[PDB]
Amino acid sequence: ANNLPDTQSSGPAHSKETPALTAVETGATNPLVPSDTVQTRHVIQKRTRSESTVESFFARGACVAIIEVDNDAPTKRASKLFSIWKITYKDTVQLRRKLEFFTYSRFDMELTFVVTSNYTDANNGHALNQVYQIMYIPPGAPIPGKWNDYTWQTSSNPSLFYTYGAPPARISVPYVGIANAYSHFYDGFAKVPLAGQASTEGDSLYGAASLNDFGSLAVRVVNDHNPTKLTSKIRVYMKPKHVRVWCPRPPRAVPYYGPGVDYKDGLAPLPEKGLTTY
Amino acid sequence: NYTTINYYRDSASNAADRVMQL
Ligand SMILES: CCCCCCCCCCCCC/C=C/[C@H](O)[C@H](N)CO
Repeated sequence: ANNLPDTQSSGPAHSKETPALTAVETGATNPLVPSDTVQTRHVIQKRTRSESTVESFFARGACVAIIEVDNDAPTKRASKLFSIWKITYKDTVQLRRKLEFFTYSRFDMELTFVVTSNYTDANNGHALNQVYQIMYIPPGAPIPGKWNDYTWQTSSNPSLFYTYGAPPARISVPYVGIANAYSHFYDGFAKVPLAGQASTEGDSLYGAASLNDFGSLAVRVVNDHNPTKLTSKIRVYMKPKHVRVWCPRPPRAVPYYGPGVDYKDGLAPLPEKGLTTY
Repeated sequence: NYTTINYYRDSASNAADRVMQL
C-alpha cells in the first residue's frame, strides 16, 4: 500500500559476489533489483501499491444473484410470486475467481439490491408502484411456502422493504462465519462414513460443509396483483469490506463447473505460439 | 674517493582468482 523503494545508482562491478546465480530448489524467490545486474541511475520512486491492496482489489460491488419475481395473480401457476435464493458467491464467476485467489478470507459484506421491473403484456391495464420485501432467512428459520404466509411477519428475521424507484437498497453485514475465517475451500466431508453402516448412510458431498451455509433470501412483491402481470428482477451486488485473506492460490484457469473445484470443459486454456516467435 | 667536475654546458657532455566479473 505504501511507497516503493528508490533506485540507487550502480556503477561497474567486478567481484566474487554473484546475486544473479541462485538455486530455485530452495523454494525461495531471488530478491534481486535492477542495480544488481545492470548499471542503474538514481530514481526517486513515486509510484505506490495503494490500488494493489487486498482492500482495493475487492472494493467493488459484484453481482452475485439475479432473483426473478412476479406480480400476476395467485391462480397463475406459471408466475413465481416469491423466490428463494441460497446466499453464495458461486453463481457468478468474476467475484468467485477474485475470492478464490485465496484459501481463507474474513470480511464484512455490503449487499446492494438493484430492482428493475417491467410489464409483460399491454392489454390488461397498468400497475401502481410496487414494494418488495426481501427477508433474510438464516438456516433453521421457516421458509415461506406461499407469497402471503405467516413467515413474512419477520418478527425476528431481518427484512428489507424496498420501494420501486428508490435508490438501490443497501445493508451491511459483519463477518458472520462460525469459523474464524471464511473457507473458500474445504478439503473434506461433513460426515465420516463408519464401517458397518449401509452405503446410503454416511455419504456426503466432497468439499461441502456448514461453513458456507448462510441461509437464503426470500424476495416477494408485497403489493396485491394488478389485473396485469409485472415481472421484477433483484440484482444482488456483494462488496467485501475490511478484507483479510490467507494462503494465496493460483487463480482458476479453466471454466468453473459447479460449486466445487470440478472441471469438465475448456481444459485447453492456452493458445499456440512458437517457442522462438516474439 | 674520486673527484668529478663537469667542464661543459650540455649535460649530454657529462660522463655516464577464478571467479571474476568485468
Ligand atoms: C435485510 C434482509 C435481507 C438482507 C440481509 C441478508 C444478510 C445475509 C448476510 C450473511 C450471509 C452472507 C455472508 C457472506 C457471504 C459469503 O460467505 C462470502 N462471500 C464468503 O467469502
